[PDB]
Amino acid sequence: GSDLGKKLLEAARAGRDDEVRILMANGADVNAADVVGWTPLHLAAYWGHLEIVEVLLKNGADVNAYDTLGSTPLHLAAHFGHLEIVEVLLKNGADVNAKDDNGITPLHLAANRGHLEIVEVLLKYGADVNAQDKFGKTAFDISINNGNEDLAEILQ
Amino acid sequence: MPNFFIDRPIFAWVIAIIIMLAGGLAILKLPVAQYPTIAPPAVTISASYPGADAKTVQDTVTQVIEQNMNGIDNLMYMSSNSDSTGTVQITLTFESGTDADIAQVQVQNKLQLAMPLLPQEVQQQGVSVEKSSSSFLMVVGVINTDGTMTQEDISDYVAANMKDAISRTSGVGDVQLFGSQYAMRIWMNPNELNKFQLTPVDVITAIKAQNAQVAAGQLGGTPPVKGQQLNASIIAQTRLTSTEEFGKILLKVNQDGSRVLLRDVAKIELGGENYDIIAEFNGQPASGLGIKLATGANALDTAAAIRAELAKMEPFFPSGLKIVYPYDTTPFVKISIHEVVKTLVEAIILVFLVMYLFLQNFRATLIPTIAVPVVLLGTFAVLAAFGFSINTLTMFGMVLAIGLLVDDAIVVVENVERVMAEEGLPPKEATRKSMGQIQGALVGIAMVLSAVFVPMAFFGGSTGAIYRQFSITIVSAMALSVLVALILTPALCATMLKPIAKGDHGEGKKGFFGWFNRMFEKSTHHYTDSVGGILRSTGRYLVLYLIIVVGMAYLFVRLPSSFLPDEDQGVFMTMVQLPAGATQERTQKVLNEVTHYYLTKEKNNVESVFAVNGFGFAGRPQNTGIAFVSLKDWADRPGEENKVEAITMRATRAFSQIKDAMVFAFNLPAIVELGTATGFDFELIDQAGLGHEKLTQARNQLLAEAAKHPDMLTSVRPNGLEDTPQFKIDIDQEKAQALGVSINDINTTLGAAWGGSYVNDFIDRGRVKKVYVMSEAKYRMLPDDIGDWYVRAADGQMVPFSAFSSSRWEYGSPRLERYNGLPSMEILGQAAPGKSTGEAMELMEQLASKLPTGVGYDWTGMSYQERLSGNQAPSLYAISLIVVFLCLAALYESWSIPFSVMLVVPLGVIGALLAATFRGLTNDVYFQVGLLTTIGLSAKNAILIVEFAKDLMDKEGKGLIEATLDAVRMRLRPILMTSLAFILGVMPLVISTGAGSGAQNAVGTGVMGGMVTATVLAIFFVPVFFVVVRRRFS
Amino acid sequence: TDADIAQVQVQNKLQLAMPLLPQEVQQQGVSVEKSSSSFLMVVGVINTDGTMTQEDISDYVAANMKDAISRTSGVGDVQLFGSQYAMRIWMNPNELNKFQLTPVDVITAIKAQNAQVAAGQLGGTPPVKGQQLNASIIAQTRLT
Amino acid sequence: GIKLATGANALDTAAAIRAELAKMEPFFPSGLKIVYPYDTTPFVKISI
Amino acid sequence: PGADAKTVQDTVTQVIEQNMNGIDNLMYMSSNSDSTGTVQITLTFESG
Amino acid sequence: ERLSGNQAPSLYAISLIVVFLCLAALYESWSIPFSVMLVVPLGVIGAL
Ligand SMILES: CCCCCCCCCCCCCCCCCCCC(=O)O[C@H](COC(=O)CCCCCCCCCCCCCC)COP(=O)(O)OCCN
Ligand SMILES: CCCCCCCCCCCCO[C@@H]1O[C@H](CO)[C@@H](O[C@H]2O[C@H](CO)[C@@H](O)[C@H](O)[C@H]2O)[C@H](O)[C@H]1O
Ligand SMILES: CCCCCCCCCCCCO[C@H]1O[C@H](CO)[C@@H](O[C@H]2O[C@H](CO)[C@@H](O)[C@H](O)[C@H]2O)[C@H](O)[C@H]1O
Ligand SMILES: CN(C)c1ccc(O)c2c1C[C@H]1C[C@H]3[C@H](N(C)C)C(O)=C(C(N)=O)C(=O)[C@@]3(O)C(O)=C1C2=O
Ligand SMILES: CCCCCCCCCCCCCCCC(=O)OC[C@H](O)COP(=O)(O)OCCN
Ligand SMILES: CCCCCCCCCC(=O)OC[C@H](CO)OC(=O)CCCCCCCCC
Ligand SMILES: CCCCCCCCCCCCCC
Ligand SMILES: CCCCCCCCCC[N+](C)(C)[O-]
Ligand SMILES: CCCCCCCCCCCC
Ligand SMILES: CCCCCCCCCC
Ligand SMILES: CCCCCCCCCC
Ligand SMILES: CCCCCCCC
Ligand SMILES: CCCCCC
Ligand SMILES: CCCCCC
Ligand SMILES: [Cl-]
Ligand code: NA
Repeated sequence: GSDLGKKLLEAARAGRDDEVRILMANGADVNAADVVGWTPLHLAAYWGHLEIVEVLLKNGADVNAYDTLGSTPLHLAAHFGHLEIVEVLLKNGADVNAKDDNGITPLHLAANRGHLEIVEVLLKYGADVNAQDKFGKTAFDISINNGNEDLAEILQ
Repeated sequence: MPNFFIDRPIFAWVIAIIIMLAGGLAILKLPVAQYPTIAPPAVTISASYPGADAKTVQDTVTQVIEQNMNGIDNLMYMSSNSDSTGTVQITLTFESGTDADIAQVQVQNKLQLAMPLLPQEVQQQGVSVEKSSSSFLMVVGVINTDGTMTQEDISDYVAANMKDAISRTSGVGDVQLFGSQYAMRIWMNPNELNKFQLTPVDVITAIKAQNAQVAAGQLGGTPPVKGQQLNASIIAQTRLTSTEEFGKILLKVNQDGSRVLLRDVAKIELGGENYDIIAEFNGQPASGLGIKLATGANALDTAAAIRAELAKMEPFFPSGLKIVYPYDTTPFVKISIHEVVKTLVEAIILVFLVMYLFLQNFRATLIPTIAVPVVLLGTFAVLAAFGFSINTLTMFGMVLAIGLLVDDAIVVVENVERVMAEEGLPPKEATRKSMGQIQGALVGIAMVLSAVFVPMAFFGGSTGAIYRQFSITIVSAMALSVLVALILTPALCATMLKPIAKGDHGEGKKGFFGWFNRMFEKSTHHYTDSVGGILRSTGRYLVLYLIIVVGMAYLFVRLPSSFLPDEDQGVFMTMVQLPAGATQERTQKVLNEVTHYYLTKEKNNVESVFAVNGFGFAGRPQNTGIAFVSLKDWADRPGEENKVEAITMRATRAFSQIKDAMVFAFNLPAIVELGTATGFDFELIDQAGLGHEKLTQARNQLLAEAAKHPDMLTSVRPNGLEDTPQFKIDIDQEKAQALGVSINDINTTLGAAWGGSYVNDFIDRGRVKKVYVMSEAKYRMLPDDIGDWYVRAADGQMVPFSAFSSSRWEYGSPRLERYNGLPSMEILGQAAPGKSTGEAMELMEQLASKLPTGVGYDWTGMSYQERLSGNQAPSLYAISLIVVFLCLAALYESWSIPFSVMLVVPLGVIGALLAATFRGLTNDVYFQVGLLTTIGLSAKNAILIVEFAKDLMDKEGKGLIEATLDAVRMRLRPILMTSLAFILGVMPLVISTGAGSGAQNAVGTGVMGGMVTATVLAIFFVPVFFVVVRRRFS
Repeated sequence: TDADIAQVQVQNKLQLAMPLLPQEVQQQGVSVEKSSSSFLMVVGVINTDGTMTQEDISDYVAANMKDAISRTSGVGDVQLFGSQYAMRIWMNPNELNKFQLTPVDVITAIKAQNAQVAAGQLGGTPPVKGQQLNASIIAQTRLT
Repeated sequence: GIKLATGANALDTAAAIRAELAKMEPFFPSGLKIVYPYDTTPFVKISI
Repeated sequence: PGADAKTVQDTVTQVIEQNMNGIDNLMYMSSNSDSTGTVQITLTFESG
Repeated sequence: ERLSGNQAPSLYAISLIVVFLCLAALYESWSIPFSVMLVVPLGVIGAL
């Protein structure tokens, strides 16, 4: 962990586009990670900062970087309903079937929070609809348990 | 009335004697404290939820209590903190003048009815309702030097053998332990628990069974069988008393018949209730007592009594234990008293010298030497009657009134000495005529000065309570001075002064006093010639007056505003702030570096560093700490370079090097509740259930905009904490039910192990203390450790936590704030250099009206009080000016002549502003009260010039210029005498650099400069004012 | 009679009775008030558009207005002309019997699965040497 | 339905209620509006 | 209920008594703890 | 009882001083007061 690495983590989180720009020019470590294993891309994905997700990927950020529990930026973006960031991550080669330590995928998380637009995008980029978590649950099992009629019909 | 007492000097002496005894009695019985109660009454509700996060605390404790704080009288506002230390503090602030006891009992009564709605673990810990205050009398440190005791061991010894005795000590109002009494700590091992198919649930169940009080009954209890001879109580099971007994608690009997005891699955020791704080004093383990002074108590007596009780405890102290006094106010308060008594005594000595220099007889010098003490003693008797204390504000209030008290004495005696010299009348007849000339004016002056000072007592809020201390002190001293001037002083003059033959001005004397009288008589003719010339060309002086008025107005706007000067109190604070999520050990390494700096780079200045790791003022997570620095005595720190302000700046500059840690030193404020000079306290409020995240975005939007106006706003930051990574674990209900694992067993196992659990009480050497079960550190540090905790299913199989749970990283708040029941975020800031708080607040309001839908705002603390204190000022200034005018109108029997007196105001103010500006001081409370007394004395000088002038025109039919010239001639000597005595009297306060010099400098500087100009200008300008005002109106 | 002291004396005695009262009565909150029997005023709340039902308005008043009015000095008592929203579980006895469940089972489950658990911390005090991670553990939270 | 606290001033309390309602109005949902169907204080104010 | 005088003193009487400090006009405090579990703490205040 | 006895001397002392000062004021004399106040022992011995 470097001085500019810490500055980039804080800037990526806060959504300060202009500060990230200056930090990219000075070569702030894009693979900088905090104690839980979150990169600037993780943080930008979580808090929904589209411009910074794009700028970090341009500057050779790991699109499939995983935290200490095996969660990727696509997991975060899919879970918190950031449609534009999900599309960008998938276009820059994000593993659509990425499994965390619980066996949970972006499709599982999106299904759980009922993000219909995101579920369609994930399925479009070839998300495994039959993918089971550690409890043997699919995105379909989540849709019927949540009682989401629209979602259950799409996961046919 | 003066005539009455000239013929009755014994009656006069009797009145002086009664006043002296009343004052003498008051001096002995009057309370003593550094500062009186200023801040409006506040009641704090405090609750602990062991192992609870900010949201859990907020949504199960804080919201329920807040919803039940209804039907309570005189509530201004309500604010709360819920943080991830498992702590809630709700603060209810009440209208100034509210009974603090009624406020507290009303709050705790409404809480009592809300207690059944709180979680069982919160009801078990309890919910404290306390009168809020931050002023400690002193902090007693208790350390161990031979390395045989931890902070936990010292805390328990202090709690068991010291705290109660100090609480019982005379004048002690409250005592806070810096630590807890011991708890029985059961440190659980999950490997051993799983080995014998046991969980924390079984540990808790066994402790409640085998550590308990059990009711039995009596032998031969009523109603008995008739003939029963013996009646005795049956004692059954009573609470355990030792780590040995807790160790032997039976958990399981195995198939083969071997016993599983609690010591087989846990480490068992006496430890602290909490491990959040790590206290060190010069690197050595430390506890201590925070002692507050009781209402109406004498601070000096209490401090002596505390040290007397600590002395009695010395012989029983375990080896290595030692008392230290890192903070004690009473040395400072003792120096304040000494310095004030010194100033009042020097003032009386200087009046004696000036009185002899001019009047040159010892009988004259004795009259003020009697009169001034009588007034000062009388003033204490009236303070006592109003229920005031001898404090910094009331003591310096008397110092600021010295000029007014000295003048009343000098005016009466000097005028008798003149009347005798000019007319040849004997003392008694001379005193009658002399009082005849001034007695009407003295009463007029009393009413005018009442009109000036009395309205100062009716400002609301904290600043009002401060101004009220000076107002009553000064009005009382002034009021008694006039009573003594009309009763005692005339009687003393009539009976003590020797006659002076008509024409004898001591010009015929030899030596210094002959030369002086010749010089001063010659100087008086030079003065009357100058006024003669000034009065021939009054036009250019009205021009010079407006230049002064404009210069005054200009200097007023440029002079930075403040409350009370910073002081060298031999102590200051160092703040240690690490990045969010930083651990206790990382914070400890920075504090070790900060402590090492002070005992190395400032070994000459620093006596001790009190390092409190895991303590902050806006939340106490693991990434925060403070170093409380105590300095060596003032005597051993000579020069400005070795004072708190210089050490502070040096420390801050050195520590700015420290990487990944915000560290800075700062002096303590005079009174904490007033806040910073032109600071504001803003609340951003969620008014439409937006939630934490949308309110954060709104906060950032406001902060971003505030940063774009550095011309108006400076250091606009949040007071709270930023969201941090947290470990969300989801229990799969289906998997739990499938394996036959109850959710109670899962939630207890997790909570008990990782969070800790208060089970019940035991009795340690005759003292009831708490029993906590918790995981030993090494099994609750990292996410992988979650899988090492097992829960027994219905069928008896041990199921790991991994089998029925899933986890992920998310962000959440470690401290959630609420204002008047709604989610809030406190924003601090201050007006830019040259800008007023009003302007800064006006912009913040403008910026706030541009935030998203459902985001409101309010002002709190100093900002709430400023809005309500600022709106009163115009009314109080107006009432003061109107009543002054009306009193002078009644005195002079004229609507016009009053203006000639009132025009003097700027002549004093200009000198005060020049002296303050030049010396680099601020427009503070001491300076402001200084202006009123300077205005007061110059007004008094002017009143008597105009009375003498007007009387000569009315009675002796003299001309305007003739009357004015004869008036200023007669008033020259008394005006110069008062000014020479008083200026010399405040000279020590101006040059002072010792302890309490900040206050002395603030009192002295403005008064000295103000008196210099007030004296020099008024003697030339008052005659101009009178001539111009008489000409313009007939 | 000083109404403050009357209330204080009445409540000191009530607190002796409180623990003997049924737990259902304790949990509804017992209130002690010093007010007139008559209404000072009635503050009415309507929706001129007609976007909100009687029940929706009553909830808004209860959740956003009542508390701040109730804390205002001189307000001795505040009566809501309506009800704050609760989570209503309207049970069906045919379906409960069909799955061999009772209201007791329903209540047990709601207490078990609508819980706010204190779960402690990773790297919480007292910690081991060299600990770098310090994070709150978040388990079950209240259902929304 | 608001009842006056024992010994409290009706008019001062009514003013404080109105001032607190004034702070809530700006954050109301669309259509929601305060009406004053029963107030005993206006008569006291007007009759004096 | 059921607690001896010593038990009652340690768990109740001393707990209450060590909080009966910083009260205005307190002349003296007396207390008894008995075998039936009963505590009585009388605080006598100055005249007036 | 301890309080009553402890404060009695100061009560007599202040009472004598007040009566003296009152007499000094009313009769514009020190001699009349001193002359009168010497009578007090003549009364007090009879009471004892
Ligand atoms: C606050 C509002 C609330 C309501 C309060 C109501 C009461 C208001 C105060 C009442 C004051 C009125 C005074 C009455 C005096 C009557 C005596 C008339 C005779 C006379 O010439 O006065 C001599 C004294 O005055 C003198 O010789 C004095 C010198 C001349 C005037 C001096 C002016 C005093 C200073 C004014 C300060 C401003 C005050 C503002 C309120 C006494 O002569 P004698 O009768 O004993 O002789 C024997 C003759 N046979
Ligand atoms: C930095 C401090 C500055 C403070 C401001 C200065 C004001 C205080 C000093 C006053 C000094 C007065 O000094 C006085 O001035 C007047 C000017 O009108 C002189 O008067 C002179 O001019 C007038 C007008 O033409 C003639 O009538 C007169 O015969 C002549 O002597 C006096 O002879 C002189 O003694
Ligand atoms: C045992 C004695 C207890 C004393 C309690 C002290 C209370 C202080 C709590 C707040 C500390 C947090 O720090 C914050 O408040 C300080 C108040 O002292 C501010 O300090 C401010 O006021 C001081 C008044 O003496 C000035 O000397 C500083 O120049 C000024 O900046 C800091 O700029 C700010 O960073
Ligand atoms: C903030 N304060 C002045 C100090 C200073 C030095 C200290 O060494 C300590 C404190 C606060 C006190 C608060 C007390 C509190 N109480 C009086 C028991 C307390 O309940 C807690 C707590 N975390 O709840 C403590 O940490 C505490 O035990 C503690 O360890 C402290 C402590 O050790
Ligand atoms: C604390 C108690 C206060 C009592 C004060 C008593 C007054 C004296 C105090 C002692 C100071 C020393 C000098 C005092 C002289 C003093 O009081 O006595 C002088 C003569 O007794 C006067 O006699 P008299 O003929 O009545 O004269 C009156 C003229 N009309
Ligand atoms: C003789 C005429 C004196 C009139 C001035 C008296 C004003 C005092 C009003 C008051 O009670 O407020 C006290 C206030 C509290 O902060 O103390 C002060 O701040 C001092 C105010 C000095 C103002 C100088 C006026 C110059 C232009 C005329
Ligand atoms: C002798 C001086 C009396 C002073 C009384 C001051 C009372 C004025 C009240 C100020 C508040 C007005 C707000 C508009
Ligand atoms: C401490 C009180 C001292 C009182 C002494 C005053 C004596 C006054 C006598 C004056 N005389 C009547 C003789 O003129
Ligand atoms: C607020 C009232 C101020 C009083 C002013 C009275 C002035 C009267 C002038 C009469 C001129 C003849
Ligand atoms: C708030 C009360 C103010 C009253 C001030 C009166 C002072 C008179 C002293 C003699
Ligand atoms: C030429 C200016 C004369 C001024 C002299 C004033 C004398 C004042 C003595 C106190
Ligand atoms: C026992 C302390 C007395 C201090 C008196 C101070 C007088 C200004
Ligand atoms: C004649 C003097 C008047 C004094 C009243 C206070
Ligand atoms: C009790 C002694 C009184 C005597 C006064 C002269
Ligand atoms: Cl002499
Ligand atoms: Na539970």
